[PDB]
Amino acid sequence: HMHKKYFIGTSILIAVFVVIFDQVTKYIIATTMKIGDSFEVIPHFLNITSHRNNGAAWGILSGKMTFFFIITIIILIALVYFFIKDAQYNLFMQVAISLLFAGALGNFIDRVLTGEVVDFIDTNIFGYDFPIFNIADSSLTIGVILIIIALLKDT
Amino acid sequence: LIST
Ligand SMILES: CCCCCCCC/C=C\CCCCCCCC(=O)OC[C@H](O)CO
Ligand SMILES: [Zn+2]
Repeated sequence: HMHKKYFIGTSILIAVFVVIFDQVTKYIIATTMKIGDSFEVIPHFLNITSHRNNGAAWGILSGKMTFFFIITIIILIALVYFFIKDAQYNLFMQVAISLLFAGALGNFIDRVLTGEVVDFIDTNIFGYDFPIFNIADSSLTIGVILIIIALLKDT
Repeated sequence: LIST
């Protein structure tokens, strides 16, 4: 029963726990497997398929890591500013912003260090040809679902 | 933000 202006204690350790598990899982796949290897988790529906993502879906681009770099930082700053200005007394949105912040930072570390992103989650639950993603992608998607539910107020 |  705590009603605070900014739930900084809950928001940060949510971001802490997400980044830790994203970076750890990414690192476990990098050191136990080779690119292209795959082992099953839940048969016929979830595999751990080692992949690396460097934006090759967009085709030829002069420098995209720099553009991803500028994009991620601009959005990371806006999330903090969103957190302060319009997320007051609203734990639900502050959690969502944290999920958005943590999911962006987790991938941000991958690109800054290696110039790539470790992708290992390979499922057929969302149909096939759905790309291999990771925890940082999952936190972002969940954070978008929550704000879409938060955007579905006044309607 | 996302991997790609
Ligand atoms: C394998 C991919 C799926 C796993 C990766 C998902 C990434 C983490 C997402 C959500 C963390 C859980 C949501 C954080 C829990 C909310 C805790 C909270 O808001 O506080 C509760 C409070 O007691 C209420 O009043
Ligand atoms: Zn109360």
